[PDB]
Amino acid sequence: MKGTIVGTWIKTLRDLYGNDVVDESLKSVGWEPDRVITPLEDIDDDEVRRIFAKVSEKTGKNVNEIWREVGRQNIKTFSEWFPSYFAGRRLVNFLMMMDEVHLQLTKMIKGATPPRLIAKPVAKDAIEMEYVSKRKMYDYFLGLIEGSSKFFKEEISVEEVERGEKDGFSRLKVRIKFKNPVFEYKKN
Ligand code: HEM
Repeated sequence: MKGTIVGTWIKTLRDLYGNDVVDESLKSVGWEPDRVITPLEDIDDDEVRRIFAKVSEKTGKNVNEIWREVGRQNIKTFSEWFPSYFAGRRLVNFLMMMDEVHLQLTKMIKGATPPRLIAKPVAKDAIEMEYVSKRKMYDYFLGLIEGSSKFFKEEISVEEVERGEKDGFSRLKVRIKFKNPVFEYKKN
């Protein structure tokens, strides 16, 4: 996982659960007191998994619940640490940009396997977004969408279309419907 993104999770975990939980959890995987992660650094996925496992053990919360709350709260962290991706954008623009953003931010990681997040308009007031990744981080994905709606103050409904796993890739396709129309028909 891209290191500075793991950085946002650590910060979001402190917001949710406190510095003691997080400090103890980072201690258990040997992290310096207290490390600053560089933009080129990759952090091993299994190290992330062990950090979150320690948070689960100390808080008593299931790891999937933690990932969901982290996704919900990490949009705010992103707005602080990566503010250029926000900057007056509308929610639908933000969501439809995510696939390209994740390709850009992992371009110079070796064996980079960013999630794919392709969104396509399906109605004047709706997009379909399909998560595709070997990591199967459904709760984080769904939590980011919910946090995105709160942050942009645009009400959405999220309905699952389908999910699957083939050849190690997990897929989750959701239909995001906006209360207000966000698209118009134009001649192709
Ligand atoms: C400014 C906002 C965001 C930035 C800068 C950002 C960037 C990133 C980066 C660089 C990664 C690591 C990928 C890797 O190392 O392979 C990541 C993880 C992830 N991102 Fe985002 N992201 C943002 C918002 C979102 C949103 C809105 C969604 C979904 C709707 C999303 C879905 C995910 C998921 C599910 C992962 C976990 C990795 C996986 O499942 O394979 N992210 N993010």
